Amino acid sequence: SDRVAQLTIGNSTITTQEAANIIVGYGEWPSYCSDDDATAVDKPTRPDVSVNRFYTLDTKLWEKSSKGWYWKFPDVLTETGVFGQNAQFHYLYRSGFCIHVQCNASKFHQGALLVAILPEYVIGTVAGGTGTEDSHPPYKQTQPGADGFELQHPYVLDAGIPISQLTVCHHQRINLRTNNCATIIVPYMNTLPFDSALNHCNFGLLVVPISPLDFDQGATPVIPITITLAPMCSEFAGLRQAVTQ
Amino acid sequence: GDRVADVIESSIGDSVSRALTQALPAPTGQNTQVSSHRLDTGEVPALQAA
Repeated sequence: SDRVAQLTIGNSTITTQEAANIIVGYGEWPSYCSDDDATAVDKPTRPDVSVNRFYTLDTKLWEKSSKGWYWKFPDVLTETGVFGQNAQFHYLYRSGFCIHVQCNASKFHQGALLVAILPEYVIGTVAGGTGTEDSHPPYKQTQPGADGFELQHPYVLDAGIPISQLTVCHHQRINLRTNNCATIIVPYMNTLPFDSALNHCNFGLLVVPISPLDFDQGATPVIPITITLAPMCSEFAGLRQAVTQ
Repeated sequence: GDRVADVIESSIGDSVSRALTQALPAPTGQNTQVSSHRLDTGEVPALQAA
């Protein structure tokens, strides 16, 4: 009644038998842009099923020596399917998301992952270590795509802010003795009603082990983490040639 | 008094200013309305005579 879930959107369907629940972000479900909030006058295209569907990015391995990974939205879908063509062919973009993270393990495995949504996850750097260099992150760290990027210092989230207060955003846990899926539903969060998908990323998705993975020699040592995500209430406006960046 | 007809039917002394336009209130910018496709003849609003 609460540990089982089927998520159907589009031509896609996820099953889970070992769920917790669904987190609906900031108590707002995704919606479409009202005529009061809108400023642009062009008619937006609303492709219902060709972009609002579950996309599967890649698979990270939870090892003992893991530190964490982050993915930036909507950068993860700007080279993938029909979404990443409407987003390149258009200038404006608006959508929510349903993120769904998968990690399966046995009943003889232990560990926990914090799966959180951090809006406007701006990436800082070590500043040379001494704090004198005003270094900056390259493009393959702020918009790393579907491959994601490995956190160097996950205590401060590579932004000088503590991981411990990160439950103030959306989150779930994947505790392997309780659940193997983490489902968060995110609305469109920005000061503007639409924005560019290639220049601006609305939020980040952190997957950090707070408790480390452990097992005894003989069990399956490959414990994959798979990110699977669906746009929701997508909208595109301002059509011109396809530019990638 | 006026007797001849050219003087009775005269617009001399019409002090009232005849205005074509009228000032209406515009407290906000004009709203945009919904439009669809047009595939007819005769009605061609893009063509002007400057």
